[PDB]
Amino acid sequence: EKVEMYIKNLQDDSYYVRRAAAYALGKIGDERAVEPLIKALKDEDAWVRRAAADALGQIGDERAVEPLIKALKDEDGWVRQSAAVALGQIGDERAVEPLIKALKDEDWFVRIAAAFALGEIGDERAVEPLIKALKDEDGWVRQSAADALGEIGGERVRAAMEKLAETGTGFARKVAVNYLETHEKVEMYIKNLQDDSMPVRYDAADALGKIGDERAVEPLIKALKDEDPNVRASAADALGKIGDERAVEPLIKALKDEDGYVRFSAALALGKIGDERAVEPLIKALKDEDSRVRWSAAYALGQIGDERAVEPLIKALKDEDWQVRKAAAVALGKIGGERVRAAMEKLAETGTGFARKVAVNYLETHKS
Ligand code: NA
Repeated sequence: EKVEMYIKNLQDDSYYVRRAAAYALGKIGDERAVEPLIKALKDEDAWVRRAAADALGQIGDERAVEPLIKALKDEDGWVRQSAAVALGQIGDERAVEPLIKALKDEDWFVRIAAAFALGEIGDERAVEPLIKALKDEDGWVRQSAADALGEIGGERVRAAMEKLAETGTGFARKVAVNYLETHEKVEMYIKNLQDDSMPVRYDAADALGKIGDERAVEPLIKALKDEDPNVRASAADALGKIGDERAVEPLIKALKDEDGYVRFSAALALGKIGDERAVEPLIKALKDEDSRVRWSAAYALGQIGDERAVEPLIKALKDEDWQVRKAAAVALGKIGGERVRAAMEKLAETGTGFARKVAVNYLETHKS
């Protein structure tokens, strides 16, 4: 109930209250706030745009990727660096080519952020752009590319490190020679899913979801019954990114978890997969104790687009939580069947307040 005022305050006229909202959503915000924070990326105030990219990477939702890639072309350097780090935290391979361009940004601190991000994504296409970045005019940028090639650490880098230590000059030689003096991936994290340490398990589910290989589906389904609820919800989000329809039934069981964030993550993942078998469980999830879970129920029903949720969403237009109603109005707009039209004209004349307000709105938009 702290989140929603920050979400409303993101569109406030004053630039200072926008900053305080984006600032606090970077600390508190969850998946409910990326659609408003994606709009905040278009702000007038560079401080707002910066803190927004800061928050979208901290939330780690894959829908911020195409926005943050255009934020890489922002006029403020400190905004481009916040989008670089944010895309590094999301780990989406679509940022690799534009981050390779940011590896040659006019500002030194953006090149550092671009090198870091490509290191955290671990895509091998950055290996030679990072190798040539070892000759950058700025030593701190050279140092960041050395660390970025270390995080990737394929044999493509051992190849380039050997060629560099045999042939290179200056810092690039110092890096490669030390590389030799001190020294596939999806299979390591699957085994890490069964680790005794909780952060290792969590990191494993975080990693397998960004990688997106469907071999990690069955192991992540088993992680849905993990002892810790952070691993449970992480494997749920990972299964949603993977999109494999094998996790549909075990995710529906996750809709009945003790932890509300696990149910919240299970609902969003079932909307990503889009299987209609989620419609019935998600509909009864609109009546959940947790206002977040009620929100993820409506949003997922909007992603699926099944007309069986029309009237449950009309019901949801009178939720106590503000953005649960906001999500329900969005969901009826996505579905938009002939049933939705008939339901909202009844609501236009018989409704009250917010439900009436959005019923009139829907009829206004869908006219031509
Ligand atoms: Na900031």
